[PDB]
Amino acid sequence: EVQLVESGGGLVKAGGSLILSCGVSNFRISAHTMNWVRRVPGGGLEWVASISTSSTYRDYADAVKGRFTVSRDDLEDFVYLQMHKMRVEDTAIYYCARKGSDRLSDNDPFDAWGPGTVVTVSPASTKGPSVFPLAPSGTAALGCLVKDYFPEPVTVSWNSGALTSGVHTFPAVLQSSGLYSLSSVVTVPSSSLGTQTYICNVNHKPSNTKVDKKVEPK
Amino acid sequence: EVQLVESGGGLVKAGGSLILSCGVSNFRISAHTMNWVRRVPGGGLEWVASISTSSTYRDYADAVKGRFTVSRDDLEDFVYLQMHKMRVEDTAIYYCARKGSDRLSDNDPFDAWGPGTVVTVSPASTKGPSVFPLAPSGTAALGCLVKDYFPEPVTVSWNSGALTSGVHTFPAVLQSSGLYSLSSVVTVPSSSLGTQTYICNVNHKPSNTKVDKKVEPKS
Amino acid sequence: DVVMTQSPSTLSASVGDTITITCRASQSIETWLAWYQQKPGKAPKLLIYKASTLKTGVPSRFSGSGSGTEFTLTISGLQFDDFATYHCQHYAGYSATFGQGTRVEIKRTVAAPSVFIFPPSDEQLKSGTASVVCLLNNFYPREAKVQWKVDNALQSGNSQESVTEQDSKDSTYSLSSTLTLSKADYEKHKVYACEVTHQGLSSPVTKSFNRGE
Amino acid sequence: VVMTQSPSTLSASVGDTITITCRASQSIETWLAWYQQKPGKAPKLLIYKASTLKTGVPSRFSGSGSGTEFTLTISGLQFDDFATYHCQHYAGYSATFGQGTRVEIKRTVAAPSVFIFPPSDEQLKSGTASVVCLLNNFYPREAKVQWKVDNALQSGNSQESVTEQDSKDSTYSLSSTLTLSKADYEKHKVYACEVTHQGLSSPVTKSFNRGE
Repeated sequence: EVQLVESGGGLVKAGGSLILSCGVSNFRISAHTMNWVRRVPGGGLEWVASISTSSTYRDYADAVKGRFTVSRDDLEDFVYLQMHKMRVEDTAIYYCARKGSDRLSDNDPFDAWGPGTVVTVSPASTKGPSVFPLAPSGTAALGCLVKDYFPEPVTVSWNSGALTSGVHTFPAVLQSSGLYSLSSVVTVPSSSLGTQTYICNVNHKPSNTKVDKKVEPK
Repeated sequence: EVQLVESGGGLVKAGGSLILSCGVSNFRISAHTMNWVRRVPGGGLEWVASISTSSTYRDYADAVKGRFTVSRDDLEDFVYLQMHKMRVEDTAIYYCARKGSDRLSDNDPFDAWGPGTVVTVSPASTKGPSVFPLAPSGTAALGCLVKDYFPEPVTVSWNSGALTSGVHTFPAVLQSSGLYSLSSVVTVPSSSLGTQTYICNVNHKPSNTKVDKKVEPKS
Repeated sequence: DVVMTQSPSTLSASVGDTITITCRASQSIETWLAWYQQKPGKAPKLLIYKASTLKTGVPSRFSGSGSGTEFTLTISGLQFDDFATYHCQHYAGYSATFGQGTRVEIKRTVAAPSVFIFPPSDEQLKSGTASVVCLLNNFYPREAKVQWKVDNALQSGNSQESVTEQDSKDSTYSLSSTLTLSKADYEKHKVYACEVTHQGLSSPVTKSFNRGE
Repeated sequence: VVMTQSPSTLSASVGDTITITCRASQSIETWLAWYQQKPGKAPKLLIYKASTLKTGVPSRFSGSGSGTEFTLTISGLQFDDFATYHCQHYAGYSATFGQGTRVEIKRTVAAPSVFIFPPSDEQLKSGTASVVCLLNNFYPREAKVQWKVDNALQSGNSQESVTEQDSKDSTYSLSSTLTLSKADYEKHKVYACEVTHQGLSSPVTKSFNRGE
């Protein structure tokens, strides 16, 4: 009837951070060494970390040394695993597992396991934006919609920096898809829509992306 | 300079769980009450939780009591906030803040703050699947592609359960978008593709969605 | 139990002014009150604690007073760097309660928004998504309401808004509202409209287009 | 310390007595444990300190060995015993596992029946193209599926899913789905999946031309 339950699993992008927790049922963790283990795709198990009683020792596998941190909370019976600078090979099912008391044995197996939580690290840490026109139709307004990019920021200029009066570039918004979106607009003389060409120059440094988009009447 | 830094923010769906942590630079947390505060849309600040020294008491705002947990790790100087059964109104910038500690004052303000981490709770806790046909083109194969649903599971039957021989419904796969997808296939006599109609019945209980899709040869 | 209310919610002023913001508590809190400054995207900074004690390093033009249930922050000689949000906070042994915040902005004349609507581009539509954009340009003050109507049906849950900071030249704001639909949902309707209300407008302003322009 | 399990996959029948071997690259005395794991479930400890049976574990499981050589023995395989088994060397500060041994139900070799499905026009119109390749009723489970688009090998844009052993005929089935945007889909003509399996004398290719 001894139970463990992990929480905090989800999708992360390469280089990101994620924190897992583990709660327990029908025992107190204080007398037990607590551990994190992962099953990778392919079926093999991999020991990740251990923390002894009273946190006298914290031990990590080499592949996570310096990136992961384990903590314990004996008063409310919780274990934590911080994962930073995550890599694709961190993708796995993560379980928390209890060992016997390290005050009573120098070598114990993992005798109770939680059901696991899935952690997926996507290989793409960056994604370039799609640029669409906001076409005009005394004073007219036009612009560029910069959609579906990661991470921040994106810089927008107009006519290679020659046009700056009346330009508004809005703060990015985070969409439910996990990607960012913004708009940049400019107001211009309505008579100039035939003579002047208007080009928005979008730069996304994290993905080394540069897009020039011509905004004309349709 | 005394510094705090939050980690663990990101995107979660309503009802899900997310855990934040806070590390520090140039001081030890053990002598300080530590706090979590959030800035909501509209610009106001909102106290979330506090944990006293030696964890003698853990205090929570009413809107989060029973859903959030705060923990401290004085030996390596970390603070944690577990958030469960999260709601849209949990969307905010979350900061960890130190309460002052003086041998000269028993009650101090929040004198050091982290830069904050963004937490976004999307409104949709469930999403129904889109169902597309896999057209059959001695023994032929046909099926249904059940794409873009959340969460698990989806049930698939064929011809309201009358057809079960040779049916394989595959384990769901998690796509890079965060949504699940699967396929269900069946092999049938090739001569029956003209006479018999084949219908896949897809049930997604979490969103109360039911779809019946007819699978015919294409031309 | 303690509720804190700041007055006013928004304060318009000019450089050089002396301004006051008050914080009122629903019950006596002695002098356990602090004031914080916060600029967009940054962490709060403590200015004043125990109602009147100035934190070391904070300029002398900031001062605080009051007790019991009534407290006052005073800025004597407003400078540009001082335009920001200010928060009052009652702090106790285990918990803390804040005010709703007071945004201090640069004073100018009221300006109604200029409204524009943008249909989705054919490229994005072909890719399978339709973003319809509504722009409210150069308005003051910042509070405005935007609603979407599709074939005269009021929309909810499918739009997102973004707002700029005060313009460096004319001190106005601008706001964008983006309505996102699938290509099929987009193409099963004709009239797309954005409706705007602002204190500078006597009646709501609607801008619309018909799909297929 | 490196742990090596033999074999990687063990095909057996109900009632058999089977052995799985675990070798340590250096002596680990008797600090060795065995675990059972079924798909989608948590591992269960069976045996620790090489030979001590955990309370509640059926007596048909036994373990032996020392130094660098260890053996798990199941005497009287039952259906419930078909699963993956892991050996683990455990110390105070570090631990390491073998690669795992999957125990499956033995049957004759069966080559897959291969089918390819182009995306439906509805999904294509919505802006995405899912191309599906099906491998039906094969044994053993090891198979390789590759995607070729205009004879160019694809990578990173497909996902696979595999069933458990069928209760009736003990075979497997596998699906591979290649996902592209509508724009990427429509700039190519020939879409093919190539399948390699022990039951096939040569790789099998199923293909179609986009739009026909």
